[PDB]
Amino acid sequence: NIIRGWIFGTTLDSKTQSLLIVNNATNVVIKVCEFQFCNDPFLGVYYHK
Amino acid sequence: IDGYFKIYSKHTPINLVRDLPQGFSALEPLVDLPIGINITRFQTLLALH
Amino acid sequence: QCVNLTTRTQLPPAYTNSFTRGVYYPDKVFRSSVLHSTQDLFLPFFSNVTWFHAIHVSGTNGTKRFDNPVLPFNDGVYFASTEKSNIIRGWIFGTTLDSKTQSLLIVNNATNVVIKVCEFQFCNDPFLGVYYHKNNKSWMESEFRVYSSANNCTFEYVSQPFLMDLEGKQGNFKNLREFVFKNIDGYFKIYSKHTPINLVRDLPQGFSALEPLVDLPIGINITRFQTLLALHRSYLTPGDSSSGWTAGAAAYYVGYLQPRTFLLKYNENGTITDAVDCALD
Amino acid sequence: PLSETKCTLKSFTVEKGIYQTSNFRVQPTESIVRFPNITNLCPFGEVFNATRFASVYAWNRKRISNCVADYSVLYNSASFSTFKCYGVSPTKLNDLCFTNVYADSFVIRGDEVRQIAPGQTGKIADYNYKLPDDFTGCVIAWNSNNLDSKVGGNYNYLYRLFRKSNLKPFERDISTEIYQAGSTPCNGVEGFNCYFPLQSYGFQPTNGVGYQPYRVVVLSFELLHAPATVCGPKKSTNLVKNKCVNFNFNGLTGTGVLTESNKKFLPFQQFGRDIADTTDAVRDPQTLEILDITPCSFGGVSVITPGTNTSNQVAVLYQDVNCTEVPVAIHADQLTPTWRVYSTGSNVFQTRAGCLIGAEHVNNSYECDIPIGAGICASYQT
Amino acid sequence: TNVYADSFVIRGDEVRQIAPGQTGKIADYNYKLPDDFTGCVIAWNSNNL
Amino acid sequence: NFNFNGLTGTGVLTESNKKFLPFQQFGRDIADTTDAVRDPQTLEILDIT
Amino acid sequence: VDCTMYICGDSTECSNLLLQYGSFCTQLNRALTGIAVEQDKNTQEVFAQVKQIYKTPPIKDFGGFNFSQILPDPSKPSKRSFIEDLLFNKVTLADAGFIKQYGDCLGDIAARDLICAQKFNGLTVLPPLLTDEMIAQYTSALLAGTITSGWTFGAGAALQIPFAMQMAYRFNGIGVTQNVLYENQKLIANQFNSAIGKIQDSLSSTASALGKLQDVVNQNAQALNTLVKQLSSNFGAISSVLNDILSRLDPPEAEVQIDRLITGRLQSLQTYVTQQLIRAAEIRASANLAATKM
Amino acid sequence: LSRLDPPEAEVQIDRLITGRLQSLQTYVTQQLIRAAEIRASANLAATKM
Amino acid sequence: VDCTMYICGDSTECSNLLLQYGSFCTQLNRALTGIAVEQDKNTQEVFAQ
Ligand SMILES: *[C@@H]1O[C@H](CO[C@@H]2O[C@@H](C)[C@@H](O)[C@@H](O)[C@@H]2O)[C@@H](O[C@@H]2O[C@H](CO)[C@@H](O[C@@H]3O[C@H](CO)[C@@H](O)[C@H](O)[C@@H]3O)[C@H](O)[C@H]2NC(C)=O)[C@H](O)[C@H]1NC(C)=O
Ligand SMILES: *[C@@H]1O[C@H](CO[C@@H]2O[C@@H](C)[C@@H](O)[C@@H](O)[C@@H]2O)[C@@H](O[C@@H]2O[C@H](CO)[C@@H](O)[C@H](O)[C@H]2NC(C)=O)[C@H](O)[C@H]1NC(C)=O
Ligand SMILES: *[C@@H]1O[C@H](CO)[C@@H](O[C@@H]2O[C@H](CO)[C@@H](O)[C@H](O)[C@H]2NC(C)=O)[C@H](O)[C@H]1NC(C)=O
Ligand SMILES: *[C@@H]1O[C@H](CO)[C@@H](O[C@@H]2O[C@H](CO)[C@@H](O)[C@H](O)[C@H]2NC(C)=O)[C@H](O)[C@H]1NC(C)=O
Ligand SMILES: *[C@@H]1O[C@H](CO)[C@@H](O[C@@H]2O[C@H](CO)[C@@H](O)[C@H](O)[C@H]2NC(C)=O)[C@H](O)[C@H]1NC(C)=O
Ligand SMILES: *[C@@H]1O[C@H](CO)[C@@H](O[C@@H]2O[C@H](CO)[C@@H](O)[C@H](O)[C@H]2NC(C)=O)[C@H](O)[C@H]1NC(C)=O
Ligand SMILES: *[C@@H]1O[C@H](CO)[C@@H](O[C@@H]2O[C@H](CO)[C@@H](O)[C@H](O)[C@H]2NC(C)=O)[C@H](O)[C@H]1NC(C)=O
Ligand SMILES: *[C@@H]1O[C@H](CO)[C@@H](O[C@@H]2O[C@H](CO)[C@@H](O)[C@H](O)[C@H]2NC(C)=O)[C@H](O)[C@H]1NC(C)=O
Ligand SMILES: *[C@@H]1O[C@H](CO)[C@@H](O[C@@H]2O[C@H](CO)[C@@H](O)[C@H](O)[C@H]2NC(C)=O)[C@H](O)[C@H]1NC(C)=O
Ligand SMILES: *[C@@H]1O[C@H](CO)[C@@H](O[C@@H]2O[C@H](CO)[C@@H](O)[C@H](O)[C@H]2NC(C)=O)[C@H](O)[C@H]1NC(C)=O
Ligand SMILES: *[C@@H]1O[C@H](CO)[C@@H](O[C@@H]2O[C@H](CO)[C@@H](O)[C@H](O)[C@H]2NC(C)=O)[C@H](O)[C@H]1NC(C)=O
Ligand SMILES: *[C@@H]1O[C@H](CO)[C@@H](O)[C@H](O)[C@H]1NC(C)=O
Ligand SMILES: *[C@@H]1O[C@H](CO)[C@@H](O)[C@H](O)[C@H]1NC(C)=O
Repeated sequence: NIIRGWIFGTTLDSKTQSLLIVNNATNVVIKVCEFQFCNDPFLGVYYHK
Repeated sequence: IDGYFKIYSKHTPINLVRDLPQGFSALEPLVDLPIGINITRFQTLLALH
Repeated sequence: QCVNLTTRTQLPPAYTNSFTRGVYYPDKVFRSSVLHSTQDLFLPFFSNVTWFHAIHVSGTNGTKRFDNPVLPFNDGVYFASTEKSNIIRGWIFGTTLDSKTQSLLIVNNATNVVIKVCEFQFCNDPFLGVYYHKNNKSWMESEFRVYSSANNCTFEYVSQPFLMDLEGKQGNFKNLREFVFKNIDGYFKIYSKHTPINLVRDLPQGFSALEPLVDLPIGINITRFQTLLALHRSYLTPGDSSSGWTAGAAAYYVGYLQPRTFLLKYNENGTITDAVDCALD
Repeated sequence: PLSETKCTLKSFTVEKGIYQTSNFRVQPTESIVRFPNITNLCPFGEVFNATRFASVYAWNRKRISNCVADYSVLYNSASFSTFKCYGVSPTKLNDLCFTNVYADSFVIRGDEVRQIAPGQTGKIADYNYKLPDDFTGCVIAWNSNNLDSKVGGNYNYLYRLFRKSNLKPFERDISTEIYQAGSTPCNGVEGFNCYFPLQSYGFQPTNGVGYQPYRVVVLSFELLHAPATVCGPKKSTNLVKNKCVNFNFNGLTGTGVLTESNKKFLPFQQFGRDIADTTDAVRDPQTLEILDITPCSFGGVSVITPGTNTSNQVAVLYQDVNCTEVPVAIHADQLTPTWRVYSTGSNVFQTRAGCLIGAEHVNNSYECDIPIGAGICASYQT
Repeated sequence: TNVYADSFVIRGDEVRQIAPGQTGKIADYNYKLPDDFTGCVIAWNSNNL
Repeated sequence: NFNFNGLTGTGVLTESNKKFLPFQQFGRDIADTTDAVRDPQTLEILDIT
Repeated sequence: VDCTMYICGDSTECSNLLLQYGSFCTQLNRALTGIAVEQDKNTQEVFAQVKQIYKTPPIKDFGGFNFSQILPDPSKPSKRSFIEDLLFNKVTLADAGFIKQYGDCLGDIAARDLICAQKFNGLTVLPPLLTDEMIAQYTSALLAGTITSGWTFGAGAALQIPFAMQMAYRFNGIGVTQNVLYENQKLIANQFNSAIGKIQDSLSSTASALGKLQDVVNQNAQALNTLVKQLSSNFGAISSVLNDILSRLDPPEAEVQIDRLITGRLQSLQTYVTQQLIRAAEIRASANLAATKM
Repeated sequence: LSRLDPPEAEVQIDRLITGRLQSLQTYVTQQLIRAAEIRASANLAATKM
Repeated sequence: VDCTMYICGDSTECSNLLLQYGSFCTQLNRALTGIAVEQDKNTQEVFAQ
């Protein structure tokens, strides 16, 4: 369960609306917003020990 | 297409080691999202360990 | 209250070939990709099955027969039926099938399933039935004439409410209902499988194994049993309670179990796909 | 059948011979109407009595489901000057179910109402809101001149004037990136050849008609190809099996004989199609049973005719009827059906060519005349 | 031939409902033309009468 | 080491692809030794090596 | 063809509109009828040449010759010869000598059964006037005629002639002296008897020789299957289904869509009939030669 | 295609497609008729050979 | 005959519309093929005796 989502859009930047689809722990969220995306976006799991 | 972001899908069990399996199946309609946006490019979202 | 049906045409029994039917999963164990040798009471392969052809409603010289005889239980019973309209609904298992001792009554009636063990005073010619027609096209069930009385009831089980399809149909048989009934050391064990069919005349040739279904903790002596069928009654077939009826579209088969050893074939998913009757030849 | 032959041949006289006639047909006797278990009325109030409409610049899209499209509820107090349906004749709305239904909502200027239609051009058609070439829905609009108007002007209503390209159907774009013109680089600052892309409307109560605000509702939907969650006000009936009937299944009409099927429709498939794209099975909307639909008409008929200038008696051959009185079962509700013949007479003869009714049969043999088929011929005798 | 003139007063928004094939409270409950109407329709704004 | 509903033993537990019927709690290999179990809290199938 | 059913099967509005293209629906029927008439006449010209139906003689002593695999086998329920059973068993017909009942299509099967599907669209098949048994009687008669009288069974009263003499005369006809037959009578009979067995064995082994007959059958089946498949075409219409048109459109709009489909369906039928007529001319030519050769 | 939008162009295209197909159907039909005649000639020629 | 080229030679929009009566385009070629095959057989029957 590593591949969790996609970003679909024009420039994938804050200038216009774009579509973000993410399967995160416990839910699925879909939004269309003027997102200020990270150049190197990611999700992640850390806790152990 | 024409205001909709159409997504088709299928989930199939595999036991492969290296690459896309050879085989055939057809994907089901799943969903039609009424989102009026211009998608020119996209980005894949992965989780880190 | 019960009534003897007096319009039955007197016809002979039929007999058929059991082929490879009557096989069931020997235990609650997952096995796969293996051939396994076991021993139990099974319907022998290619055995002599009595065919209770029971759809004789046809003809000018009508052959109407509603066949619900008492048959021996022996060492266990193989039962199977083919139907299109939910006619074969139950069984009576017991000693004399009379009020002198406790016996087991299993009936699938409209909206529920009831199992009881009682000192039942059974009817010599028990039946269930559906009558209502004309004012609206829905069929409605109202008759239950299996026993006149009962007492000393134990093991009372009632299932949950549901709806039942009562309408009679034309065309082929649609539902194959295969069962194995055994009475061992306090338990009445019932195995079953429900398979879609599209046959016209007799038990289909083929193979499947029945699943465990249930173990009923009923300490009774079953020596014989009787099959319970529903009647079709309507405005179209006038008469009093002994004559104003027709047979419905269903028929059944009875075979007997014998001790045998088998080689059973479990495929990669643990499904029994084949078998060898070691005593067949 | 003899008169049918006379009509075909445009004559009151038919020569001795064999004539073909129309296939044996029966008529339907009752109609079956089936709709999904929808108890609610559609949100006509929310759609037409909204406190606010979006500007055309950034129009809204409401999803509609699990309701009755009883359009007549608007007859008491709504009034629409503008109305046009594209994918359906409006007189059919009450017999249909609708699916994948959405209502677009916005305000435009009155002279711009004409630009909503597909195939139109202009600043709204090109930069604010567009319908596809093959739009299958219907458009409603009205003159809200006492709602969306303000004495000093209503500046809450906006439209796009500039874009570098045209919109595609059903797109929205809320970008305020400043429009650059004339190959004159601009860093987001209004000025020579640099414009804020949006402009406001006036909509004062004192303006003439072309400048009054209008509310536009666009109903976008599909018909007959998917399960529906929205349907008209027609009431259902009970369903009758193994009879020749008329029917309406979620707006899909036709006639035929409904029989139980063994086809397994996927959860999203409401209707099927045969090898030549004709519906041959449906999923019932109240109980998800699959029924096959078989036509009522079938077989064939031919008529054995002596010259009509000699006798008006004919014999009739049925191509799909055996006529052999084979014993059959008694259905508890139904009476044993008859042969699909027009009439059963005093003389019924069965052959490989089909059963023949009305000709006497003999065990003799003779020279052929008026050939029937499969070894059989006939003649007129005293 | 067989010439008749029908005559009535309606609300201006309802003028469009006169044509055959239209629906609405006038088209459905007050006055309707046939699918195969062979005539001609005239209307005007009597706002001072 | 382990105890699965009273059935004890030792070994390495790995995820399996065996499909137990709803009434089968334990399986057996070709020489009648348990080689897979259905976990009692979550119905996962584990192979025992 | 029920030219109404092919176009407006079970559709009232379509049916009334279709009344306008009247004499044309009838004209197609006349053309097909003419073909049907010729098919029985062709059969009659080839086989029903002699009205004297001779029984196979009780005497099988046709010199040293056998002919038993040519002559009808009296022990069979059929009136066919051994070779004829092979010819009949090898050519595949969709069915023969059987009538499908309406109730037989009341199931899923109607969509898989091409005969049923064709009937529901107005396409039917007419039975032949002469049956296999009658044809077998005609071939039987011709064989009895030629085995006993040979040339003289026709053009006058049949005259019995000893078989060896019949062949002697046939040899004289070729121009081979009669002396050869008598001197080599056993050789000739053995070569013949062997040759017939070889044909029968050849027939049992390879059915490809019958491909011409199989093709006639297949071509008619294909033409009818084509008419069914063509029903799916829109022809400029929104949909090829009358019910979709009727459900969504009012009369004046439905009429346009209906006319587009009616024209298209008519083109399919007109094309069909034309092809059947062309094929009919070709089968007649073959039949005429076959009758001539008989 | 240049002057009309798709839905209007479709009408014009359907007229031409129908037309062209009718022309091809005429062609094929005439070739089939001629083919029957050439076969007859060939059969006669073969007989004479 | 390339029945597509004859109708929609080098034209995409036309070509897509032409796909609806597709079986017909195929049947025209089948008929022509039958003629073409017979033409070689005619030659063989006349000369290759
Ligand atoms: C069309 O579907 C039927 C029915 O199958 C059921 O419904 C389908 C729509 C799917 O949802 C299926 O997942 C579902 O089971 C198919 O008939 C069935 O085929 C299977 C094999 O794939 C048969 O299983 C066999 O069972 C015997 C006895 O246990 C074993 O010995 C065999 O090794 C094998 O496991 C199954 O019995 C059969 N069902 C019936 C009632 O006969 C059908 O094959 C399918 N058609 C196509 C083209 O896929
Ligand atoms: C027409 O009817 C005869 C009569 O037979 C009965 O009715 C048939 C429809 C069928 O149901 C038979 O089983 C009934 O006995 C048919 O002749 C029968 O043919 C079948 C098939 O070969 C054979 O099994 C029966 O024994 C035959 N019965 C008798 C007494 O002849 C005939 O085939 C029917 N023709 C049709 C339907 O085309
Ligand atoms: C996965 O996404 C969901 C949905 O966005 C997160 O849950 C939401 O958390 C916000 C916190 O401000 C609440 O206001 C929402 O009501 C919550 N939504 C639901 C459906 O519960 C969830 O926390 C995210 N997962 C992780 C691991 O962070
Ligand atoms: C059906 O008929 C049988 C007789 O053939 C009935 O059996 C008898 O019933 C009476 C009571 O009415 C008893 O006194 C006899 O001892 C019974 N005889 C036998 C041999 O059992 C039977 O009761 C009838 N059943 C119904 C429902 O009418
Ligand atoms: C089918 O059997 C059920 C169970 O015996 C019948 O329902 C019972 O009716 C009695 C009436 O005295 C109630 O006391 C029980 O509580 C009911 N049980 C349940 C589970 O509801 C039912 O009426 C029978 N069906 C028909 C058609 O008569
Ligand atoms: C169909 O009609 C029958 C006949 O009226 C209804 O069954 C009757 O129900 C009443 C109680 O309301 C009983 O007193 C009668 O004895 C019943 N009739 C018979 C013949 O037993 C039946 O409920 C109706 N069904 C539907 C779905 O409306
Ligand atoms: C089975 O039921 C019978 C009733 O048919 C029981 O008979 C009892 O007999 C005594 C005799 O002294 C009476 O005082 C009781 O009143 C009777 N009971 C009833 C309910 O009538 C018999 O005891 C019961 N047996 C068992 C094991 O329960
Ligand atoms: C839209 O709003 C109007 C009011 O502006 C509603 O019409 C009123 O309905 C009530 C009954 O609920 C009547 O007593 C009033 O007389 C009506 N007012 C007028 C001016 O006619 C109308 O029903 C609402 N429409 C919808 C679909 O909710
Ligand atoms: C969808 O986005 C693309 C990519 O940005 C747009 O295409 C560009 O448009 C700009 C002008 O705004 C031109 O300068 C670029 O040269 C175009 N690039 C390409 C590859 O064509 C496209 O116009 C947008 N579509 C809509 C409807 O806005
Ligand atoms: C013609 O040839 C057949 C064989 O092809 C001869 O009949 C066979 O005789 C043997 C005797 O042992 C039988 O076993 C075969 O079954 C017979 N076959 C057939 C088809 O009948 C026949 O006698 C010969 N007749 C003449 C006149 O020569
Ligand atoms: C003509 O050739 C045939 C063979 O093609 C000769 O007949 C065969 O002779 C052999 C001699 O060993 C026999 O075993 C075969 O049984 C004969 N066949 C038949 C059908 O009889 C024949 O003798 C030659 N004739 C002349 C005049 O030369
Ligand atoms: C079963 O036994 C009876 C004994 O009367 C016999 O007549 C019948 O043929 C047998 N049937 C089979 C299927 O062996
Ligand atoms: C929906 O089902 C109920 C029974 O649960 C029935 O009474 C009602 O009439 C059905 N509905 C509609 C919308 O017709």
